[PDB]
Amino acid sequence: QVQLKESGPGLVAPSQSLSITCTVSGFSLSRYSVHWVRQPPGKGLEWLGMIWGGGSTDYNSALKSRLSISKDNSKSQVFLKMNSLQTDDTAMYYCARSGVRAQAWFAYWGQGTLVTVSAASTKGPSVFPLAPSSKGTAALGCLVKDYFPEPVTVSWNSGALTSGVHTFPAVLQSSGLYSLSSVVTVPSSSLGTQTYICNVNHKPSNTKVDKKVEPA
Amino acid sequence: DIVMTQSHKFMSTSVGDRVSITCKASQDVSTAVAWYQQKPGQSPKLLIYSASYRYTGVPDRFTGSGSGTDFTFTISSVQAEDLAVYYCQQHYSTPWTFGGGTKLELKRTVAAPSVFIFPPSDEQLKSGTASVVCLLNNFYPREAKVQWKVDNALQSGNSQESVTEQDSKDSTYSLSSTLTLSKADYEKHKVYACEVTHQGLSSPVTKSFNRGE
Repeated sequence: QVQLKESGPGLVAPSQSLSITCTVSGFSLSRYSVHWVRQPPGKGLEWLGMIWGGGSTDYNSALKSRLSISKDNSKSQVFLKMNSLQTDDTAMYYCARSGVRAQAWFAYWGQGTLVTVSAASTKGPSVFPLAPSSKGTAALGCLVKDYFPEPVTVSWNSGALTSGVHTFPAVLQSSGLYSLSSVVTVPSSSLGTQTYICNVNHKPSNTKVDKKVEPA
Repeated sequence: DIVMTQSHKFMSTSVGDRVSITCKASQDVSTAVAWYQQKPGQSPKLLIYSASYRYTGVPDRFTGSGSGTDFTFTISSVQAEDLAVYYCQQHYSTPWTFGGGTKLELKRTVAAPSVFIFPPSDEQLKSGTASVVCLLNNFYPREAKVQWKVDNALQSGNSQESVTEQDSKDSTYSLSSTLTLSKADYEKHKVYACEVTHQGLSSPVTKSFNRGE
């Protein structure tokens, strides 16, 4: 199956460069174009550039030659390089494969990688339990606090538990660090018996934390 | 460059309704227009290309029409899982450009929240800070007022909240509010209450705990 996956740095300091790897599978890069498109948080989409099956590139002029793209067909990797990053370059970056009928529409996308342009330091999360009340549907969760930059992900019981999960948008606190909660409602009856573990990943800091959540 | 304009950032509809979203190009782009669906937390998904062709695997309820400058994407019977931001894009000439998106939002019947309050963990208290969290779970409409009280006194300025997108099955929102205090302040007070006002509640609901009890 056609798949693309980006790997990016999380944080870039202002004026420095961004490198993102798009690893693909399911198709040959010698035969399809791959494009880069980005989306600032909460905003719309901006096409950045493409590299043709054959190696040629074309770039959006708005990027003022700061952006280049290269690839390694043999290892199924496409690489975005953009110099001189500033605030407007904070965004989720996607690589995408275009259709063949080439059509510049984008039939397959990677999950994207968020790049935050900031002079601050990466900081991993503390993960605290939201323990289900002893006082029948019960709620429990994990509070994921004090990390930077975004994002984190949270799954429960390694993905086994998905139903009734709600992971909220993070909020940036005055300290410049983010805080997020993830909760789930479950039957009271499972609490003595069911084990509930929130699995937290913060890729910018290469940090993973599991947290067993229990009645106190 | 060509500008693609969607006239509305938001479109209200209800499950089973037909809804149409318009996108207008600033230059004649023949039929070279694609439409994407971007669900919360996911990348855009291609639905339509060359104005009216469905992509492989795309449900029949999604169609597109138009040619020249005026394009329309239509969902003939809105499903609950169709909550998303829809974007048009021209694939007529470089640079490829997208419309600014239209978020569909689903009207449904009133649902009161189920409210839960959580004390800070003793783990966190070691750290010098206390976060108290109140969860409003699966309610509709969006509008809700969460008031924190600590020993019966109304708080202000020391909470933040966030709200999920409409749920893909039941169309509800959920909301988290977090009250943040220093450990010494948290230890000095006794009663922590989250008071919730919502159209679905005949009067406000309060969930509370007593520190240490």
